[PDB]
Amino acid sequence: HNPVVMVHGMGGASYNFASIKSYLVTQGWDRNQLFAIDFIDKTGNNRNNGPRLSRFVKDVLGKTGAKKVDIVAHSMGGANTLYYIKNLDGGDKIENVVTLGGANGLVSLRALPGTDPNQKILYTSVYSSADMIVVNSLSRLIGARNVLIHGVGHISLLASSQVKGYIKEGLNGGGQNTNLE
Ligand SMILES: O=C([O-])CC(=O)C(=O)O
Repeated sequence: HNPVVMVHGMGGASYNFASIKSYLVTQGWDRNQLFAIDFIDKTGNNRNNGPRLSRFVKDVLGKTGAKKVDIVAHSMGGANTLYYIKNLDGGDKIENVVTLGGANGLVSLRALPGTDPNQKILYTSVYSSADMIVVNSLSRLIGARNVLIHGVGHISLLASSQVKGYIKEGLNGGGQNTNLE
C-alpha cells in the first residue's frame, strides 16, 4: 500500500479521520503509513491549504521513500486536493484519490489524470443523497467512479461502514479515470 494522506474539510481536524484510521488498520494498513493533516485555515481557502498540502505530501514522501501517496478527502478537502493536482506540484505524486462528500466542483468537475504518463490518477467520489451540506452536483466527477449512497449524513460519512468499504476499494486500486490523458 502507498502511504495515505487524509485531508479534512471546513471546520475540520485530523481527528475527524479517527474511525477511518481504525477501520483501515483492521483491514491490513499499517498505522505508521496513515497520515492526517491539520490545516491552519479552517475555512478551506486554496491559497492557504493548497501549499500546506503540497508540503505535507512532500514530507510524507521524504520520510517513507514511497513514489506516490493516496488521498482520502472530506468535503472541502476534495477541492483542496484537486487544486494541488491542477495548479501546484501534485500531478505526479498521487495514485489513488477517494473523496467523501467532496466539494470538488469548486475547483474541477473532471477527474484530473495528472502528469505521470505511466499512471493516471484514479478517483472514487462517494456522496450521499442525505447530505445537507454539499449538494451532490459538486461531488460527482466526470471520469471517476461515482458512488451514490442514501440515508447517511455529511458527518456520518466519516463513520459509516458502507462508506469505509468504498474507501478500501479505492485505496486498493478500484477507482477509475476514463478521461483522456
Ligand atoms: O514538482 C516538483 O517535483 C518539485 C516539488 O514538488 C517542490 O518544489 O517541492
